[PDB]
Amino acid sequence: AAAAAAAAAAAAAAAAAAAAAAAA
Amino acid sequence: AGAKYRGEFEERLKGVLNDLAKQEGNVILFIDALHTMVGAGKADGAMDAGNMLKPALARGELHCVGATTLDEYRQYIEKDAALERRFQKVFVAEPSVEDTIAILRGLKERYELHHHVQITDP
Amino acid sequence: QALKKYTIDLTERAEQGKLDPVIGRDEEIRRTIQVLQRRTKNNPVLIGEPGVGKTAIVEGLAQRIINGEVPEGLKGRRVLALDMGALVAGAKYRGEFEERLKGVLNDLAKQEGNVILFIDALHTMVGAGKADGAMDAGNMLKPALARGELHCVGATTLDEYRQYIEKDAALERRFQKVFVAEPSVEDTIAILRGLKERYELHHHVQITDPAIVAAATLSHRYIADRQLPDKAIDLIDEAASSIRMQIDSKPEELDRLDRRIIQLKLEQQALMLDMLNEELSDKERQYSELEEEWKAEKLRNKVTDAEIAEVLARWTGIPVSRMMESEREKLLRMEQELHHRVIGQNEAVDAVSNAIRRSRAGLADPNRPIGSFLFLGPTGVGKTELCKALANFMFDSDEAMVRIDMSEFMEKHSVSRLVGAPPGYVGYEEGGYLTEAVRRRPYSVILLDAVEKAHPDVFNILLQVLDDGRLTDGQGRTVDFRNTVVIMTSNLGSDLIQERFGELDYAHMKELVLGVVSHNFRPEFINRIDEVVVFHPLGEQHIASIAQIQLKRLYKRLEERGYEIHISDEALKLLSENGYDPVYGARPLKRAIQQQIENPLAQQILSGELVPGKVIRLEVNEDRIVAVQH
Amino acid sequence: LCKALANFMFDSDEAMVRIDMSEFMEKHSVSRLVGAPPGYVGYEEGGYLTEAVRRRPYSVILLDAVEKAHPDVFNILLQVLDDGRLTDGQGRTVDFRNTVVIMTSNLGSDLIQERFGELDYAH
Ligand SMILES: Nc1ncnc2c1ncn2[C@@H]1O[C@H](COP(=O)(O)OP(=O)(O)OP(O)(O)=S)[C@@H](O)[C@H]1O
Ligand SMILES: Nc1ncnc2c1ncn2[C@@H]1O[C@H](COP(=O)(O)OP(=O)(O)OP(O)(O)=S)[C@@H](O)[C@H]1O
Repeated sequence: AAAAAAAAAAAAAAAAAAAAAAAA
Repeated sequence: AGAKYRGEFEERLKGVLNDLAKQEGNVILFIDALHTMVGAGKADGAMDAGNMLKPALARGELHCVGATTLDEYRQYIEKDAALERRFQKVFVAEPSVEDTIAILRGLKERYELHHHVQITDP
Repeated sequence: QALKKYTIDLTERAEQGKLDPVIGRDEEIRRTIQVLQRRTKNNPVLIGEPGVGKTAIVEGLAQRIINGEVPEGLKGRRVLALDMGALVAGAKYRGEFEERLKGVLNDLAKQEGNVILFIDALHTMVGAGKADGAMDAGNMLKPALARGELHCVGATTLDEYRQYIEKDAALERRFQKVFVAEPSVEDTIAILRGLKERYELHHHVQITDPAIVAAATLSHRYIADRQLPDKAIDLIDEAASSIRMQIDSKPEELDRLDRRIIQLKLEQQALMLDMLNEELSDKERQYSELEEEWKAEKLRNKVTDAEIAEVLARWTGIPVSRMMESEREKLLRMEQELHHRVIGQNEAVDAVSNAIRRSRAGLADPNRPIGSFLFLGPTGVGKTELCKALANFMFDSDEAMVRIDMSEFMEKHSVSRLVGAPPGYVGYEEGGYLTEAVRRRPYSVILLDAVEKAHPDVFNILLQVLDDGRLTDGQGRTVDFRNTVVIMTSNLGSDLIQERFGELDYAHMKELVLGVVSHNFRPEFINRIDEVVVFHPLGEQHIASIAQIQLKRLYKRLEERGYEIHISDEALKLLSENGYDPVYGARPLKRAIQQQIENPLAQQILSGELVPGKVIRLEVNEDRIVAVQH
Repeated sequence: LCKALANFMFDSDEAMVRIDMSEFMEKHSVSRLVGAPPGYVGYEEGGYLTEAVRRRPYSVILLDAVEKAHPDVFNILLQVLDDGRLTDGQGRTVDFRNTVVIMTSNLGSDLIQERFGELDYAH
């Protein structure tokens, strides 16, 4: 008589980063 | 640590909060690394410690003491204004030279008891 | 039940006398009553910035229901606060959470719609225990919300509303937005009158009504992040706490002297060369005298506006505390006090002393920063030293100031490195260098040495800084510069200033060099600067004084080296005649001192010749100056 | 005119994909008009153009004032006006081939106001 435990289920994401440029 | 099950962290933290209400205004709470308390119980669909402590903070019925670096304060607490206003900022400046000499004159006894050697005060 | 096990009644707390008195806020509580008496969407959310009484709006509506100050349909409604952490905290097994929540739903339906549900922190309703087996409590309340069955009063913050509710669109239409405005100042005064009675009867102290109106006006004035009526209340409660510590133990100055004498007692025990027993003797005598004076009046029992000034000065940093006599008597001598490190140049010394006196007296412009100066002088007449002397007066410290020298900013680029990168770019989450370090400590000195080197359209940042003293970095926020002391130093016409400081008065010189600056700046900028001073070079008397001060700091370094050294008075004349050139100011004097003193001195110390304690004199040769041993 | 077209065809002025091409003056707000590549911050919310056309394959796309854009947005418009498909960051493809891709500009304003007299339409 076991009961299936609901989980925590850790997740993930990321993030870029642009870069402008001078144009001499 | 002990909670990959849902609600097990919130169980512990609510039991702690009910004990702190049970202690009748006698326990001072110290929380080192308050920025660790921000991202604390961040499981998928879970309260952090902010969403559970945040009632008992601004009713005065918890006597937390935070201790955080200022760069951790900006990234981890000023990003969340709700828990950011629950505390009271206490700037703790780096001491000047003479007071630091005084503190080190206080702490000479500990190192003399530890290494069994003496220290020149110059 | 489930309502016994997961909710807390607010109206019980209001009838048991636990909740705060709730004042004002009339239109929003009327509008919450309007939204709660509907057919579908019985669900108000109380949006406001964090600290403006949203929990107080809900608890005040509960108190009005208890007092019967409500319309007829609201009479008897039990307002229940839901603890969502209580719902989440046990569902280890699958499906237990939804049993809990649906039992809550069935008991609320059995209660005939007589229970106004209040959920504090409505962003904690999404993400209420979802998993792989996600029901989340958002997708369970939602057909009960839309059918008006459930009278959920929300209370969420504003930046949390966009993040956690407006990223779920089917829920955001269930609720109705009540934009709680931050109050005025006079509304804050009334709120503090009710809470005055509350914190008086708690802290056993008394709060004069000028202490309230001072707390309201000054906390509107001098705090950038937090909001009314939060920070006003916190000033009141902390002033009450400070007065309770004063009444219980002893006044603060007794504690200052007590902790310093136990400190110095530990240190003189730690001295077992001293120069410590004088300070301990002074502090013990003064502690005994002030203890006897405290016995004479056997310092407060109330809370005044100067108490609020003490707490607000301990809160931000800005000196709002009323003048103790040591500080005020130090402050009157400000013109005299600058001339222990900047000798000569009386113009801007008197000017800046006037500026800081306009600050501390209270006649400053409360929308513009204190010091908005443009120093102008030839190369090496103490502009940077005048500003460091300001730092030394104002913060007891030479190198504690914001020195952002425009001498890196020679392009239109570096506006970015003073106000941070805009979003999506590289150092976005580091902010500006300037606005971060003024958001830390507002009361400071901005220093811009060599201000003309920059590309001329960098100063438009300082158009903002001198119009209002608000600057907006890349993270959108405003850092309020209305306590900063903005100082700029240049030398745009120092050939003309060395040429014509003689034979023309100060006024026409300021006129002509201001015409030159108008050729080098725009009328936008130079119309903002309060006083643009002119500096002259330094004649022989000033050179002698500078030589004395530099030899003082030389002897001051050599005291820890342990060599008390005298000088010939003729050797001062050799330094004057060997350091005199009116085109470069004071630094050729210093490097002539450097050579013609330190090179025989470091020659003879490194020679294995000198022993500490000897009377050493700087006797002259016919041209040299040498050190003798006596 | 573009509002008249959408308010004929769909009988609303704002029933149209208005893309204000003067907001895209960086190189990298192609991320806005197409989508986020995977794993990044707002990945599962598509673009504005690509999403709003894959909802409704028959609609009028107003690229408003195209000449203010950063010039490597014209890559995306090359693929659109080449074949009526586009590869957003979520990997899928859009069927643009039932849309009306109207762009606006004014790049000969001095010249057109000069020589609309004494010149025919071809010249
Ligand atoms: N109109 C008001 N009348 C009386 N007391 C008020 C009023 N507005 C605020 N307060 C009090 O001021 C404090 C406001 O704190 P809270 O309103 O609880 O913070 P908040 O406004 O809820 O923002 P969050 O969501 O808590 S971060 C409490 O002590 C309230 O009792
Ligand atoms: N009136 C003065 N009193 C004391 N020291 C002075 C005085 N005038 C100049 N000095 C010396 O000036 C040196 C630095 O002067 P600065 O203010 O840095 O030169 P400046 O005024 O900035 O001019 P420039 O164009 O920037 S080099 C210090 O080493 C001081 O010893």
